[PDB]
Amino acid sequence: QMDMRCSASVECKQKCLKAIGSIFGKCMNKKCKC
Repeated sequence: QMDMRCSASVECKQKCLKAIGSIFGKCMNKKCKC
């Protein structure tokens, strides 16, 4: 699992943490956004 396809069950943390520094990302851009 975890296949960087907006459903990796984890991008909603790291991507958001790289975005604004949050662990509450939203399924977007093959990952998640804040």
